[PDB]
Amino acid sequence: HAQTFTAAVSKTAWTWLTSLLGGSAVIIIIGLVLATIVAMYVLTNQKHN
Amino acid sequence: KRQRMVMKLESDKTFPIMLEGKINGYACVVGGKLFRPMHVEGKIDNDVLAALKTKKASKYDLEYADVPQNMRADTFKYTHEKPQGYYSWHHGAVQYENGRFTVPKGVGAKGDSGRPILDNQGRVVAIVLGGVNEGSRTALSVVMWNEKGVTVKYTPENCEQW
Repeated sequence: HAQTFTAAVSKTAWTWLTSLLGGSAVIIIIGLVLATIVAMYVLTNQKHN
Repeated sequence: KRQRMVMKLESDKTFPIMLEGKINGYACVVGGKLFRPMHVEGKIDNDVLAALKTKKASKYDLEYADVPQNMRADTFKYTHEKPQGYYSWHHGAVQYENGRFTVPKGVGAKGDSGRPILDNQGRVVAIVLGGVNEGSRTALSVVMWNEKGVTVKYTPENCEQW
């Protein structure tokens, strides 16, 4: 009756939940990078002249 | 020249921003749409123009609004040809050098925001928003537009809202 903490996983559904938890984190990291890039482009366009 | 500049500014519909009977700034119509410095509070001195709803642009502390085409009939003419030299505006001449506009000390103060800068042909080349004490002269914080249509705001370090 060891009942290891990480034993109630179900591989496929576990990966589905991994995509549900942290997948949105990856999405928002990509969004943050894109927003930073857009801000840098705006600053470059303004300072260009 | 200054006489002709004032005559052109008056004939073209330009109206100061009145608040409690005090002139706190100026606003003008260029390219057929009204612009107003956001930091200046009050309403344009024109009931017809005051009916227009403005949009805010915090980044440049400026506002803009759509002007009816019939009133777009006669507005300021903008140009992108901004060579080095001297230009004219309401309070006299302005020196343009190194990409910056400078005027002699004692010219310009709180309440002059919104005065455009005109070339020899009477075309707008920049809009005065503020300034900072620069000894024998003062450097104005202005916005200018290149031939590619890029809005560039030149702001001296620690510039005061004039």
